[PDB]
Amino acid sequence: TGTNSDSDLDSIQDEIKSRLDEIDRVSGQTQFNGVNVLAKDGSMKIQVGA
Amino acid sequence: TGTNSDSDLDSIQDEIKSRLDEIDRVSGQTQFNGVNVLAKDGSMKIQVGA
Repeated sequence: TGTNSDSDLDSIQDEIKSRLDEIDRVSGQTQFNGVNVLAKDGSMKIQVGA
Repeated sequence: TGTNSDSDLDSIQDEIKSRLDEIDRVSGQTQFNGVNVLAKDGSMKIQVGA
């Protein structure tokens, strides 16, 4: 919306930056049993047939 | 507005001085569990992860 002032648009920008940093952090930090899941493009393989 | 007399400016100055002193007070004081939160410019660090 074009009605808000830039002084208040800056706060929305800071909130957006904070949420983007959270996206980065949760993408980089979460790992299951010593192996990451969102930091690589590799494919897992689950032996299910003996 | 300039309609106020100097005597009234003295009273309003006393009031704003008291307000500023209270601001300094609440600034220096108001710790949380032994550690102050508004007297030091550093960054507090908290971890979430194993």
